[PDB]
Amino acid sequence: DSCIQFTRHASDVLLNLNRLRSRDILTDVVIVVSREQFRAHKTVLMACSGLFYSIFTDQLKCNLSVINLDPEINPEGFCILLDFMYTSRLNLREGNIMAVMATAMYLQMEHVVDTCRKFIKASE
Amino acid sequence: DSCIQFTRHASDVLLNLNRLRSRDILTDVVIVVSREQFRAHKTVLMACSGLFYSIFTDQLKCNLSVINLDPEINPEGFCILLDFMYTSRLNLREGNIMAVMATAMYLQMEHVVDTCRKFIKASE
Amino acid sequence: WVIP
Amino acid sequence: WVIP
Ligand SMILES: N#Cc1c(Cl)ncnc1Nc1ccc2c(c1)CC(=O)N2
Ligand SMILES: N#Cc1c(Cl)ncnc1Nc1ccc2c(c1)CC(=O)N2
Ligand SMILES: [Cl-]
Ligand SMILES: [Cl-]
Ligand SMILES: [Cl-]
Ligand SMILES: [Cl-]
Repeated sequence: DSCIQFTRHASDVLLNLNRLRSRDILTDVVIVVSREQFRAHKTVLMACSGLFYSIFTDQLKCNLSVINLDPEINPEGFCILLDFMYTSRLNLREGNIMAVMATAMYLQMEHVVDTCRKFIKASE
Repeated sequence: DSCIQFTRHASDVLLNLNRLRSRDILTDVVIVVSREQFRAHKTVLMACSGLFYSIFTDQLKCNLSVINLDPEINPEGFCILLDFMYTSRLNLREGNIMAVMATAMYLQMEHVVDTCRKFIKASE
Repeated sequence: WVIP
Repeated sequence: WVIP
């Protein structure tokens, strides 16, 4: 086509989706990770994670308002990844890298798994 | 913070949101523009438009599944802007610029209004 | 705005 | 990935 493109559009959409999340506006699911609960938008979760894409395209699970993650999943690891989904920013630290990588593998977030593997290989 | 950032993340999220829209997955509103209907995600509309942000933060209108736009709004103009919201790409042409600009003013999409004004000024 |  |  002969379209023009607004460079900052995708980033501005994501910033607003994060603002809606922070204010709990039109959030439609709560992700339970052991004792912790995280409110989010199903569409953002699906757009970022192979696991959530699978879950919310399922004819029964698409209608659930609560999703319980595997008890082995670390809440901090999930929190870091949820923040990444809504911001493009990953808070990767020596103290959380193993939990972040395990959570990204479970959530099927290939680019996160890739940078975790690379940061681990550099420290060995 | 000491975060790392994935450059293509925002663009990849938007591409997936557009894929969900095309497959009518978790769309939660229909925008009626005279004889035409457009299915979309309330959160994407709010993240792109001052008008939709106002509408879906309203305590009564947030729950509506159908939103009827002003009868003066051109369906093609709306279609072009809806595509822009989900892609960052604006199909701006001599034959549609007036309708696109009028629709962007109504929807409160300042960056679109700005490029329309500039393209019009260049042709006079 | 750019030509993509 | 970059340093933002
Ligand atoms: N929502 C949506 C969606 C759609 Cl519509 N099409 C294709 N992928 C989608 N999302 C999704 C699927 C697999 C993975 C990710 C996201 C990130 C990753 O590492 N794996
Ligand atoms: N959703 C959301 C949202 C939030 Cl949470 N905060 C601030 N603006 C939001 N969206 C919104 C408001 C005003 C305008 C636009 C988008 C584009 C434009 O030209 N005007
Ligand atoms: Cl439920
Ligand atoms: Cl990823
Ligand atoms: Cl309704
Ligand atoms: Cl805009």
